[PDB]
Amino acid sequence: RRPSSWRQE
Amino acid sequence: RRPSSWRQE
Amino acid sequence: GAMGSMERASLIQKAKLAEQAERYEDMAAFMKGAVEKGEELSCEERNLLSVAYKNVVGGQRAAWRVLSSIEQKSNESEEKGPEVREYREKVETELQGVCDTVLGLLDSHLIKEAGDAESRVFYLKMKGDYYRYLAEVATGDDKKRIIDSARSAYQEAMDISKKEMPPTNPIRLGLALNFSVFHYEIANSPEEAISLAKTTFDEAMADLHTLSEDSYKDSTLIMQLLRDNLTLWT
Amino acid sequence: GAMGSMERASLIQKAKLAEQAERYEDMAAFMKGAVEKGEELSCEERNLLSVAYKNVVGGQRAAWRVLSSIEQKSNESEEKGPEVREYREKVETELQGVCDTVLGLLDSHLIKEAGDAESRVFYLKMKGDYYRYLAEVATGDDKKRIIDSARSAYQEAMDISKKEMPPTNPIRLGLALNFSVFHYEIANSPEEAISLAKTTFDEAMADLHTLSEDSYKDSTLIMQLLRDNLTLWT
Ligand SMILES: *Cc1ccc(-n2ccnc2)c(Cl)c1
Ligand SMILES: *Cc1ccc(-n2ccnc2)c(Cl)c1
Ligand SMILES: [Ca+2]
Ligand SMILES: [Ca+2]
Ligand SMILES: [Ca+2]
Ligand SMILES: [Ca+2]
Ligand SMILES: [Ca+2]
Ligand SMILES: [Ca+2]
Ligand SMILES: [Ca+2]
Ligand SMILES: [Ca+2]
Ligand SMILES: [Cl-]
Ligand SMILES: [Cl-]
Repeated sequence: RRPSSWRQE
Repeated sequence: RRPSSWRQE
Repeated sequence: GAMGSMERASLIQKAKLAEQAERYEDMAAFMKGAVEKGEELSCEERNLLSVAYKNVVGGQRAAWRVLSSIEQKSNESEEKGPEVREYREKVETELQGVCDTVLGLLDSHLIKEAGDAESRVFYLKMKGDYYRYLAEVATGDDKKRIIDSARSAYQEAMDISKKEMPPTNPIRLGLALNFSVFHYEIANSPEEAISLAKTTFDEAMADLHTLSEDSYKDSTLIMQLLRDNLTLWT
Repeated sequence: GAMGSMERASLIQKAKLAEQAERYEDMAAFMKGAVEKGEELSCEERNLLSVAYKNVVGGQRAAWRVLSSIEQKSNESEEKGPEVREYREKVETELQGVCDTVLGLLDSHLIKEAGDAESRVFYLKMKGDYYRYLAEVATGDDKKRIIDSARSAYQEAMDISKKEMPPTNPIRLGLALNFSVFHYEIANSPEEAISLAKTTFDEAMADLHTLSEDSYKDSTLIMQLLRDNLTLWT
């Protein structure tokens, strides 16, 4: 339910 | 290669 | 300043070692020391600063969410006393202190010296992110102002990114992804979040043909995050 | 003592919250505060103390192993300067300090007040474990003495466990598992390690018929760790 913010590969 | 010492389930 | 006696290059080298060891608190302290040397940061050094603090604050946010959920269930319930609130407040104050530290590095003096679009957009995105993490825990007189500070930093970064960077640039993509999360989660603007994610994805799609194989991989990885949010939200 | 003003029960409650939040440093500081109240610990409280410190020192040991491996490869190589050694030494000194803190709680005064076999064996096993973690990083004049201190604590715990506990008791099993790791990794005694693991497994097997379903599950889980080591070592 929480969305994706930018994160490392 | 490192063995298992006691750890939580 | 704890790191004042260590050479800049040694702080950078130790931040890379701390990353390999998953010692993110140490990594952030090394990178704070490097910023405080007063010189501008290179691309790779900006990435080390961001990885360090995002991992420290990410662990804090995850812990705050566990504690906040327990506190809310306690408020539905047998009264356990003040401990859940006290400990949630402890973690919250720690998190706020880390966000204030990062914002302070950006204001003294990383943003004002950042003239190239890649550095200035990177730092303004970080400024939006750390005000967003402040907004996630904010409840008092300044909550609207914290949200506006995030919005204003993201908006300045967007304006520069649209004028100076291609639509596939990874920093431009990550900025748009995070501003779209801000709209959805913080500003109560899910339609703005969805519109921004869709327009960003489509404009990047149309520019992939200009890229090398390695740049294509970088851009498509972030595009997939935009699509994952669109799938969650629609 | 940082936690001196907090109630014992509030420190225990906060250690449980910190566990749920995966805040193991905080968990260990709460449990240190609880021990320093001076009362004996219950079974559940001993488990919270051990989980907290094993997770803190486990992260330190994992980081030390990454750094030690980089330092050894650097010593095979272009000279990177003193930073890898310095940072490995930093992590090592931190790890030693955490081990010294736990050993200090056991010596002041948990072991001397522990009269029941379950508590006394639990604490002596911890004493063996934290001297074992000291031995993993030890290189100087006291290395043999650190190894002997681990051996002596494990041996006293074994002697009590064999006289006072059934061969399936989970603390007796975990103690034998860890002493067998001590023999293999630290004391250069792989045959002693293998013998101890086999005899412990077989004597537990023979006593499973006395157990309830839940006690059977507890004992067989640890027996599987003994068998995993035997498979690795033979
Ligand atoms: C916020 C953000 C977005 C994109 C990247 N990046 C650069 C190259 N690949 C991905 C970073 Cl480092 C940070
Ligand atoms: C060292 C050790 C061994 C076994 C247990 N245990 C108790 C109940 N199930 C497993 C602990 Cl807590 C610690
Ligand atoms: Ca210098
Ligand atoms: Ca607060
Ligand atoms: Ca500049
Ligand atoms: Ca450009
Ligand atoms: Ca009291
Ligand atoms: Ca040393
Ligand atoms: Ca007693
Ligand atoms: Ca008994
Ligand atoms: Cl607290
Ligand atoms: Cl160091």
